[PDB]
Amino acid sequence: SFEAIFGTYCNKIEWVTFLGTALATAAHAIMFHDLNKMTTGKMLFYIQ
Amino acid sequence: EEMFNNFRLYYGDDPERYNLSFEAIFGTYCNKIEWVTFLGTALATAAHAIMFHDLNKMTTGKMLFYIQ
Repeated sequence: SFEAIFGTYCNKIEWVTFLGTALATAAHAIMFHDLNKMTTGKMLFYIQ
Repeated sequence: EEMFNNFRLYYGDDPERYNLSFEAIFGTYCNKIEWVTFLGTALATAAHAIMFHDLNKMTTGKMLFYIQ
């Protein structure tokens, strides 16, 4: 005769995302694609 | 049906809000006691079985034998 012993997994969490938070109004989240390949990224500001 | 209900209810009818599962298997054993008949034993050829309905009227344990 054979019937095993059970245990309950849970799968209820909160599915928060960057764009559903209010920090995506602090920065616009640019998906680059070779950021592992990149050395540096600079902005140039020409200012009079 | 019992097996599909093990998959349906004993996993969880909703795969969300929980997931029922098992970890440890469980195999045990519950033997059935061997039916032994008195009247089907080798003991029964020592006996002459006679069964009554009730024993109230013919109570006195005299038994005559008219022996030729």
